[PDB]
Amino acid sequence: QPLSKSTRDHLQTMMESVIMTILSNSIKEKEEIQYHLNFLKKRLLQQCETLKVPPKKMEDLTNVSSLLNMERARDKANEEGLALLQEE
Amino acid sequence: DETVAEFIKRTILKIPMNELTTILKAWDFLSENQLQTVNFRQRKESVVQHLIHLCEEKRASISDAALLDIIYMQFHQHQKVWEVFQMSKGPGEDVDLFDMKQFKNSFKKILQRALKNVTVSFRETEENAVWIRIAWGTQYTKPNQYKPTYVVYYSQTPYAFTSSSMLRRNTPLLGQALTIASKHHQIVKMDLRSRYLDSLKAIVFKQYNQTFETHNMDSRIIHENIVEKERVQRITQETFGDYPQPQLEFAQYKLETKFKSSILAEREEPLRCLIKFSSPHLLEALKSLAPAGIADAPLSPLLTCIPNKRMNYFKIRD
Amino acid sequence: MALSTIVSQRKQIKRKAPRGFLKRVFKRKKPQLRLEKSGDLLVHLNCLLFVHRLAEESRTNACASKCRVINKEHVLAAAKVILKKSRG
Amino acid sequence: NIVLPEFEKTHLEHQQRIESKVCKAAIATFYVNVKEQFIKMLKESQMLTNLKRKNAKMISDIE
Amino acid sequence: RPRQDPHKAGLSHYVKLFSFYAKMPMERKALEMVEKCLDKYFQHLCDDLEVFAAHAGRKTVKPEDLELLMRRQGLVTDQVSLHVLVERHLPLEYRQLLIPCAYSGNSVFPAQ
Repeated sequence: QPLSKSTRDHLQTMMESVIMTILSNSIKEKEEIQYHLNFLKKRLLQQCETLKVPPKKMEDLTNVSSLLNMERARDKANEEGLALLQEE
Repeated sequence: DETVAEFIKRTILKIPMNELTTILKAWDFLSENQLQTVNFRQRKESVVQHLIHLCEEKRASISDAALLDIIYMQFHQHQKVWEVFQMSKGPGEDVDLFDMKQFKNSFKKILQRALKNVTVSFRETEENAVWIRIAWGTQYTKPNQYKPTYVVYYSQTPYAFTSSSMLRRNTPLLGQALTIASKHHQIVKMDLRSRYLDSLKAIVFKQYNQTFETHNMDSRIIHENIVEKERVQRITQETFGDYPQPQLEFAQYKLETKFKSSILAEREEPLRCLIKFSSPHLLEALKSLAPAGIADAPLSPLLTCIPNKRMNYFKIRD
Repeated sequence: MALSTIVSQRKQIKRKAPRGFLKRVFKRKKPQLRLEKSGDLLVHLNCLLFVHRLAEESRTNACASKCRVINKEHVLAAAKVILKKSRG
Repeated sequence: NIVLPEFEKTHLEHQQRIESKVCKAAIATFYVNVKEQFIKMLKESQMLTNLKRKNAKMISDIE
Repeated sequence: RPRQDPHKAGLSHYVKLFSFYAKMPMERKALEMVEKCLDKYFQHLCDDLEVFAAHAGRKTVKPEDLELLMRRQGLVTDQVSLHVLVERHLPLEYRQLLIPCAYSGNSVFPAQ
């Protein structure tokens, strides 16, 4: 089965961001480099759309870090609570 | 904090307009000289808007909000339906010397160790009572201030009255806290529920009867059946007494008796029924049934034994 | 109805503009100028659109705070945004 | 995880076809960058789900 | 025996019109500070009219200066002109003096 629309949304967005970053630091040879990069980007979009993957569920890439941090916080709190209860 | 502001605003919005000043005076968290600055002639909404600003300018915690909730609650105290507990002790145990501070500390610690996050308040009431407000929480949730629990504990006595809102989840824990803090071994729940806490109190302490005997017309109409009327009047007076009846509003009976009347003679199983009585002033409607002619002269003992047995819900078997 | 709170006007007064008032106020502040004969009317139009903006913004603040009566702190907050927007 | 080699094999064909040395360097740079993004997001999501089920089990334990 | 400040007479017109648009009951204390808002707007309005006229090199204030201000205010855009705004918000008697219309032998008033 094909992967979800979110994967291409996120990968597309991050590729425009990284292309912007790499064109920021380059001075000469603009048109050819950007045309080649756009061709590579669109061909990679086609390849990833054609790709097949077993079904799965993925949460958005932007918010993984914060939710992970709160998960560690909950981890520590619940661990210490359980340890105290067991000691009593 | 915004949460305490919202809590105080909601509590004040509950209060009726005419008696808001007495509640504010009893709470007396705000300075007296601040009160006359606010005018109560204007709209209720404007008054609460101003009061929020005054209480926000000063530092307001959650403890004083809980105290305001307790003060508001003990004025109304008919918005909830109450239940009774009874505690028992061992035969050889000596009479204890009650100390308020120790009771507060023990009741604090039991809840603090069993759960993790919990808010409990105290308001030492006159006439030898204690009001407690508890907000329930656990290790992984903050306390819920919307659904508190109130308990009235009479020190030196085996009785405590509790409100049934969310106590179903943590009933054994509160039972243990109460029986440990007051040095009692066992506890049981009396099957007597009502919305009138004072009537419950009068029944439970059995002080509804306070009379002690000490030495210190158109003759053309002829009423037959006069002797029967006088006899039913005498029987009603003997059975229901002469004191003012305590005010209840409900009574429930569960029946599991056999039908005995040709009709279902072969049947050997009980007939399953559940009946309820509801009235604005029960025990006063019941008293008037026999003179009006709707019941026989002596009522069945199940109806005339509410206050003497301190019972409200019954179960009957064959 | 109490003196303190005024109910919403069911019927608007006649749409006639106070032309005389606008001329004097413009006169006292900047005496040296002369205004064209019809310039007073356009100033009146400009004032209508300002008051229309002020009324909309005040209503939103009152509803946001769940208040059925427009209060002074609602309208002063409205004034700060509109006055800066009204200057160009 | 399964489709990771597929993206890797794409890098091989891009490099051979391209000839400009600065372009080759740029391709290498942002390819390393996107590889870092892939690995970080995969690991974070996986450990997030794992610790989520761990939290559910452990709150059941304390209860 | 009434005595009214002529300055308050002018503001009272727009204050009543404010209560019409609000469509909510409004507290008395909100009234007077709206009056405070109005005079501030008029003071800052006149100051802005100085510079636009001064920039053009004429001291007299002409309507196109008022058009330029409202375009910066966002009221006037490409789609919504000055003539459109007059049609929506002003009575007929004010419309004749402002918006020109030809009639009775191609005579146009005001001349444009």
